[PDB]
Amino acid sequence: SYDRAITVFSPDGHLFQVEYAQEAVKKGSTAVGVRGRDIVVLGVEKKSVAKLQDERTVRKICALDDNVCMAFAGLTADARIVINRARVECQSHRLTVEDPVTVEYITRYIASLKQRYTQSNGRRPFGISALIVGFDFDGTPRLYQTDPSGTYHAWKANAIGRGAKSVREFLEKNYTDEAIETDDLTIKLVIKALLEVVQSGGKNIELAVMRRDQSLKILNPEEIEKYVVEIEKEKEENE
Amino acid sequence: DRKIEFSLPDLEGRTHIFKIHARSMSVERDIRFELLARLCPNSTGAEIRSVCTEAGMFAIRARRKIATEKDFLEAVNKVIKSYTPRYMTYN
Amino acid sequence: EFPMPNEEARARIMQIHSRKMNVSPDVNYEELARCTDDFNGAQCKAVCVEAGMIALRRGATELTHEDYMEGILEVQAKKKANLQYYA
Amino acid sequence: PLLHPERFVNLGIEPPKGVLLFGPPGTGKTLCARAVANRTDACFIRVI
Amino acid sequence: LRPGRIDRKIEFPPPNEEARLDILKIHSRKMNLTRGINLRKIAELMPGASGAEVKGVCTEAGMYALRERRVHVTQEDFEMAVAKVMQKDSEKNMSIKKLWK
Amino acid sequence: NQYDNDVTVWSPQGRIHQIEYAMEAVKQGSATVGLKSKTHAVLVALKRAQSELAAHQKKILHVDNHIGISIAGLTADARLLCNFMRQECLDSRFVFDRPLPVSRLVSLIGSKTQIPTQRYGRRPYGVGLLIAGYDDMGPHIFQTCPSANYFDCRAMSIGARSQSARTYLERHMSEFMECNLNELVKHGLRALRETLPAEQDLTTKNVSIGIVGKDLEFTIYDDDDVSPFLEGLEERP
Amino acid sequence: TGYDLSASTFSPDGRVFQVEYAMKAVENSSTAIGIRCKDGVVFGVEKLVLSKLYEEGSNKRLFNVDRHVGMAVAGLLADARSLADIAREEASNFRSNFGYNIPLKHLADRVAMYVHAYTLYSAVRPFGCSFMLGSYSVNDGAQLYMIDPSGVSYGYWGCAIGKARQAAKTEIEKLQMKEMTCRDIVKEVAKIIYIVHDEVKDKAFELELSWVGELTNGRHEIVPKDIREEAEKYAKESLK
Amino acid sequence: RSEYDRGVNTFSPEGRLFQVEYAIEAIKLGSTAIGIQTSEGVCLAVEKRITSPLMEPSSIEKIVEIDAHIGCAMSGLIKDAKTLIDKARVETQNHWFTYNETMTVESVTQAVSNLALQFGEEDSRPFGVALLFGGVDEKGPQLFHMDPSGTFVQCDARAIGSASEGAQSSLQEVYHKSMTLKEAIKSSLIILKQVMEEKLNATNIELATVQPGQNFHMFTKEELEEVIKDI
Amino acid sequence: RYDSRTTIFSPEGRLYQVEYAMEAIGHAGTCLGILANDGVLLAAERRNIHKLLDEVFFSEKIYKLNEDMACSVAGITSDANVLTNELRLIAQRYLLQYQEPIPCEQLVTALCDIKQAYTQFGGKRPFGVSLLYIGWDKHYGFQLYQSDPSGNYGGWKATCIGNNSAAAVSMLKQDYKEGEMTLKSALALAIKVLNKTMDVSKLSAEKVEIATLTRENGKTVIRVLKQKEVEQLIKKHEEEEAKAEREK
Amino acid sequence: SAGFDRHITIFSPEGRLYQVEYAFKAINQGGLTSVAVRGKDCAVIVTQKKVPDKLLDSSTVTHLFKITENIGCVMTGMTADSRSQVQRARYEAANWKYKYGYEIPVDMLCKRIADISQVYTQNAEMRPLGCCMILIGIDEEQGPQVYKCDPAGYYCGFKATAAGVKQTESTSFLEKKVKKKFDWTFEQTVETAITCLSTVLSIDFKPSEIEVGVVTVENPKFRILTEAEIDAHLVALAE
Amino acid sequence: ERGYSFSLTTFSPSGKLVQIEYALAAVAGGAPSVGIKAANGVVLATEKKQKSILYDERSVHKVEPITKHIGLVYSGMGPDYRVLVHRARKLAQQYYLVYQEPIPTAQLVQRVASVMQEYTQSGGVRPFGVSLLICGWNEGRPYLFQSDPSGAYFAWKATAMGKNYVNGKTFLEKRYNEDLELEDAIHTAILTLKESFEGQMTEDNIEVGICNEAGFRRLTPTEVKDYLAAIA
Ligand SMILES: Nc1ncnc2c1ncn2[C@@H]1O[C@H](COP(=O)(O)OP(=O)(O)OP(=O)(O)O)[C@@H](O)[C@H]1O
Ligand SMILES: [Mg+2]
Repeated sequence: SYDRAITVFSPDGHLFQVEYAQEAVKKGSTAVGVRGRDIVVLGVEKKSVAKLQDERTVRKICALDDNVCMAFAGLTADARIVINRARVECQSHRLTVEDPVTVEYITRYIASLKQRYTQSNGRRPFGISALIVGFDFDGTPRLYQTDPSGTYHAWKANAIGRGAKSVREFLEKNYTDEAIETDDLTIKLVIKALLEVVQSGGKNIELAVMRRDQSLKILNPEEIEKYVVEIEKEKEENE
Repeated sequence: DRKIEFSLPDLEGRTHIFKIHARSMSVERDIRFELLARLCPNSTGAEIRSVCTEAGMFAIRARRKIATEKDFLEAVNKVIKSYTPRYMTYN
Repeated sequence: EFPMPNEEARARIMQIHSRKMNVSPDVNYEELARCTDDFNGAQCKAVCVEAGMIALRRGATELTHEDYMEGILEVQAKKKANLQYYA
Repeated sequence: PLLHPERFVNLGIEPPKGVLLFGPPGTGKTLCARAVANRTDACFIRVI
Repeated sequence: LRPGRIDRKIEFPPPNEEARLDILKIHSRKMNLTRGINLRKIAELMPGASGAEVKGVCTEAGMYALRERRVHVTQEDFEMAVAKVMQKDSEKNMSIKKLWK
Repeated sequence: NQYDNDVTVWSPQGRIHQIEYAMEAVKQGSATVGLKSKTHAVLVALKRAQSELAAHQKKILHVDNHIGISIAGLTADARLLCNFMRQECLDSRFVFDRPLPVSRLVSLIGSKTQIPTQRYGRRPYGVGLLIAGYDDMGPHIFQTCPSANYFDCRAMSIGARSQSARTYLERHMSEFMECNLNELVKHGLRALRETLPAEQDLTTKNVSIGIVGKDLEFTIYDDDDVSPFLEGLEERP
Repeated sequence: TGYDLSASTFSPDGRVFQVEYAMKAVENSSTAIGIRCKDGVVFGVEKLVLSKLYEEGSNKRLFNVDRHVGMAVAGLLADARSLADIAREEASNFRSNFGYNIPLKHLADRVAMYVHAYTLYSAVRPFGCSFMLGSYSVNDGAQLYMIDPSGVSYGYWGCAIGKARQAAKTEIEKLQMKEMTCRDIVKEVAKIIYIVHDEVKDKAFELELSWVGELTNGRHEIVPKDIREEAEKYAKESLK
Repeated sequence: RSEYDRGVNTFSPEGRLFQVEYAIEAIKLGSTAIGIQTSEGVCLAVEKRITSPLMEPSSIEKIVEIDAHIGCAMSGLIKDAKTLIDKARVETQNHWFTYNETMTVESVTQAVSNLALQFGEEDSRPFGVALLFGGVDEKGPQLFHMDPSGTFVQCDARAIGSASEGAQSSLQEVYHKSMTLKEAIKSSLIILKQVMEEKLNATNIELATVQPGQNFHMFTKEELEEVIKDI
Repeated sequence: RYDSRTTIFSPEGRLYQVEYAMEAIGHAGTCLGILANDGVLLAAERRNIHKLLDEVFFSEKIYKLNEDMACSVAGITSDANVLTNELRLIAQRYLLQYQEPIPCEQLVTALCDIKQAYTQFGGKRPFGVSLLYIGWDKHYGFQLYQSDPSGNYGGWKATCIGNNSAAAVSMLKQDYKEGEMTLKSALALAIKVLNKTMDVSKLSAEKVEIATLTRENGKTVIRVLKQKEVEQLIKKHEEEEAKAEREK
Repeated sequence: SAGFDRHITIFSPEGRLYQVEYAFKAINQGGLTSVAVRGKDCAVIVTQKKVPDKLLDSSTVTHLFKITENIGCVMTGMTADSRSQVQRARYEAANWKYKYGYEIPVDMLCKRIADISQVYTQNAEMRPLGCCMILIGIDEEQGPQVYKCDPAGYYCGFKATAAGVKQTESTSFLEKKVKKKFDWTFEQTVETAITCLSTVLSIDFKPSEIEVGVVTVENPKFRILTEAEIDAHLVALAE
Repeated sequence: ERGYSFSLTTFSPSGKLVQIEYALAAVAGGAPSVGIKAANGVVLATEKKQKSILYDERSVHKVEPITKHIGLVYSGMGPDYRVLVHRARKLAQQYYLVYQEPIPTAQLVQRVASVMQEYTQSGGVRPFGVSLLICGWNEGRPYLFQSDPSGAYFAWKATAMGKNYVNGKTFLEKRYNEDLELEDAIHTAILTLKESFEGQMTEDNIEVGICNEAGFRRLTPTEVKDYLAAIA
């Protein structure tokens, strides 16, 4: 009886509506992000769109600024709003402070907006979790995850959405300094992270690759094919 | 005439119940029963006995004759917690 | 009609059921009656009895008003604690 | 009251004749009743 | 409905045109059909009907002959029975119908 | 029953149960005694410490040079009311250049507290205030219950276990008027000590004293400052 | 049940139950009477002293709305004090915008409309106090209006509000208020207040008087003690 | 109770607000935070409660820099804690701007409690987080604890969090007024290891001290290993 | 239950009011659109075909928004009118600010943002209208855009909304040749689909509206087919069906 | 069916507003009855003046409220709501006079009153005023006019009308009376109103309990008959 | 689904805005009203029956004008019809002020329906328990629309609303021809009301108004009398 209002505390001090908003994130396609020394990658599974529909409008990885990008989970309707407000915020921050927006700052503002939307009745929580990464630290790669609650955290590597637990365990098992020593190895690591929960062929794995002082580079199907071929070569070498 | 309420035990009461139900148990000497009591926030004495029984069962599963504090931690998990993103908001 | 005792009725009932007990002259039965809204005669008798037992628990030879208030609390199974936000 | 009726008759206290042990299940009311029956030294009647 | 209790779920969809013709020929077997009876056209005149409605059509076609005190039924009797049995009830208020564009 | 959820609902008996419940919230606080002589208005409060090595909570607040209160109830409401009275006293000092009379401030508190007891949107101010001060009409001891009804009292006591203090003040009502500062403070301390259980005693760490006098502004005595008043008290029988 | 939870819901038989409940709140309070002289209006309320620690005049129910208007509230004292503040505001606004003392009929109508406005909304509750307004001026004589939580207000030759309303009314009818002056009628008011007092259910009370008439040059003020005491003596002369 | 605990505007028959107490229950779900106030300074020790090795240990904030002379220890909801901590920082900057002086720990704690008081006072819900404000001022090193109701009080050695009760009891047994900073740190770390589910090391706690003269110091990894060596 | 208001989240994390609004869309009349190489079209079914109902607008289901955009409508009539009025307002506002026609997707995004705001803020029910969009723009050309009551849009080549949507969409996916459809073939396919999408036989012209979008000399003329050409398409489909059964 | 009667803005399954009907039933709570009759050149209203107490000031118990010099009213129902409605009516008349010059016609006057009642009954913010308003006034080119207009916001013109507890019986009596065409003279109009109220009430009608107000073409001013004229009308009625 | 039949801002599990159908049911329980569009004009006819002869029939008119060429007839709640006609007049005058041309009937109907929809989107505001039937003569062609509390508007050639509207609709499509004129339309309205009318149709009991090119005007009781005598 304590889960029908956002501003009502349960006897054990639980805001159950916020947790129910969290539950919507787990119903979205997985997004995997891992940062390297000179690379930040955003793995995303595709839902194998209908044969008679265009994928161009089902974009899940979007860039807030010229050098910060985010991948979300949960409902697309809330995610689009969050991304639009984040873009407006980074542009406004550039206007007031000529320095480019920081990935930490944009993460903090996204978390603040989510928190403001889970602070009163008559405002449904944003049921999306965002994986914000970027080289905005001017020489330092950063990765961030915003829970729909309004809390953000810095992760060396993290996963959100359906099957996030398995990918998180995988990454905890093999995210090492040696694994991310080069960009190609980091991209391969993203590929192995996404393969286990997304079993399928090509076009089901979308990777966003951003290099230092560069722009977002959504890998074409040919590139993910060559990387998955490389992974198959590695596993056949292992056997 | 007198209506006595048997509310859920507090931390001292939960520790006392843990000591009561582990007196016959073959436990180690370094078990922090206060920690176990704190890990069961709202749990009855029956749940404490179930935790002790499950700790003994865990230490029986592996061929060990002494139930370590790790077995009690696993039993607390299995009894209270079994029946992370939600806990991410609290810190 | 037998109605729920009012303030005067409750005070009179507590006076009746405390006649056999050694009670301080300082007990304000009018204050007790105010503190026991929606109490029937049986609940007022239980208030007196529980006040007597609370006095006996402390080893007090005579009852006090605070003993009666504590008995009022114990009749409805309520427990009073020092709340951390009530100062 | 059964063991030491003198502590109540001197002060004119009529002890309660009934208890309602209420609480969440498993909190130990039946255990307390069994403990009472273990040292009651009087006639204990459990009603089925 | 779980398997082991209900192993097979057999669905009975409304009869199609050929199924409706089969039901018509089954329930008009004892009826004295005239020479100009084309039961297939009656099947076509009953889209999305049920087996009970197909039988009701035969019953009402016979009842028309009963009304006229004859023991044979014509195609007209079947066509009027198709209309009498398959008469549906609509919204009757264009206000409610126009809530949804 | 079902008339117990809002302040804007009336019980069939003609009572507002939310207001009665707010009036109970005063009893959740510690006992506070306030009494006035001909020339002084002293209030004594008992302080509860949440932990042994935690400072005893502030119970007597400062409002102006001639207004002092003792809070017994919700801390949030107590601090809100204290802030409101401090602002009102500051406004009176700024506009009229004279100390705000205690009666007018207490009437303002009654008017402000009445609104939550009549319209939905906020709970009643669940704090009882023992306002003490000096003005042209002499010392004043006001008690402002959360029902927005305030009482001008010679010697009032509110909070938990305050009936014993009220009884003591009732017994020694006559002597209060013709008493000096020391005797008034001793009477207040005795009334407070009547509230304590047998085991507890009036120590310097849980007693706060606030005095407003003829030529003495409001002064809150805590800790060692209480000792001059505390020594000389007759031991409880 | 069901239709009495809010002040904006009509009962199936068509009665705002919250207003009746607020009335029952007024009936639970002590008796307050006001008698109109041939040449003024006299107020007398039975103010119980709940605890002896009070200050012989604390939380008085006699309020001065204006120089000539007095109010003799009975009921929820916080609501009564708020209504006195509203009446004072209305009188001050009338004086500022029109330049002359507000007529008692107009002031009673406006304060009643303010009261009635609180029985119209679900977000607010009806006032739990009933009060009577009295004033005197040679231009329009003596007037006495009683306003209850409903907001209804007509003039009264003599009215009572509180617990012993009925007994005070039975006794006040046997008084010829049409011709008596405000001197002996004060003694009469004290005597009626003393008649309407349980004295075995109510421990004690402090009688307080008030009046406005020709002898108080058209102004309303506390009845002087040097004649309030004699009114009390006449009340004691009556056995009850 | 179910009809009286659905809002901060409703009073229970006992007079209790059965929504502030739930906020106090919320702070019990956070990791234990321990602060000790000694003459030499104020120390703050907390439990990290790491959930994944991939998360950056510095990402989650339990002890923060309210100001150069005040540090705050967190326990409870992250969002409410962040809001309250930002309010504390803004208010300390405002006091420095207006009065050209560092605010007392009393005054900054009062400022935070002012925001914590507006839980439905018509300009929501109580801030389900307890803050341990520790620092030095003109009165010396001071430690203050704030609860969701906004009730704040000076504490010699307050422990908040999941293990508040046991850590507080052992703190009562182990604390004396003549304690120095080093023994304060050692005793706080011992108590933390007593009430911590996982074995104590340098990655599952963060230690912070504020001493007069020096500024807010948060112990680094090497310093943490140094202090946990003897304990 | 967890459907008292739109702001309520189910324990599984589902906006039950939003799902209710989408499931309610099937009550609306059948609307479909086919994207061809040379243009894009919309097809609608008139549920109300009473002889006492006069047809004055001829565009009850298909609305013109901009000189190069048009939209079909399926859902609540009042919400439909509100959304189309807002669509025209946004279109003219963008035209005033930028002095160029809207790139289709921006206007759809604006509507979807408005709808999402309606399903997010309390005290407002979700817009129970799902509407198809057609248009041409300089960046990607002809596009067919779908909108749901939740504000989730998506690019599509051929869809159907309203009664019996699933069957129409399935047969679209079955017999749509990507990149090999002309406007005439698209019209024939739309008529074939609408024939058995609705239970009414013979596909009466008065019960069906079709509007087509074309790019002629950089003008982007929006044409609503009159009864003559619709009847010609009906007879063409009838003769095609007769030819198909000749094999039987 | 019975669950829809708690909010005024909620429609019954049969399509009814039960709160409005309950407000209509609240009119009878006063226990009074008022009847209005329109003559050829006059409009007469009479109503009960119940004073069940010797200490009431009978001058202040009058239910006849003068909206303006040429517009009068009788208010039946709950007293406070009726007084609020007459204050609103006076304000409306004064505003109309200030804004348009010529005096407000009676029909327009409580048509505005009924519009206020209707906007009250549409938006659930305040309970409808449980009081029936009966208006009179001589209007040029139309002769006498009496309009009854209710909490629902329904206003109409009446040759004769009545509202109160004894409404249906009085209307039936007037139906029996206003069917026989006769000279509707001042004397005859007052007499027929008094007969209506007396017969429906079955009361000898002592002059102290009836209060009458009439506007005439000859004297287009609302005038309240005092004791002498009322007694003269009663004695002329009896003989 | 009785739990979703209360609020106006919630969707039923089936997806029905229940209060709108409830307001429509309130509309259909109103007084009968029929309007027919002829080749040369439009006729609006409603029955106006009082409970007694005690009511002035001419004081309240069910048929009211919006502009010189726009009429209004309703079936449902009169008090809501008054605010609706006031809003329609204001919208028409606003359009006239902006464009200096009498407002088109289609535009007037669309704006009035938008006003009707405005009350069907928030809790605490009740939908208009009245459906309007709007006449008009625009660009040399007759117009007839119906606006519902749902906010939907259509272009009825001829329809009957209110009580026994099914009978009136069944009479229509029988005696209605697309090539009639104003007098035949008036007669058709007279008979359409007749079978939905209880009792004698007096000159005071039925109110009609034509809406031809000369503009909308409410027929005086004399014209209704002679038309009825011709019909009778
Ligand atoms: N306070 C306690 N101390 C020790 N053991 C306890 C306590 N409470 C419960 N237990 C244990 O829990 C077991 C089950 O509890 P018990 O049978 O007394 O339940 P109960 O409170 O009577 O509940 P129920 O409502 O099911 O009757 C006991 O046998 C005992 O071992
Ligand atoms: Mg048991």
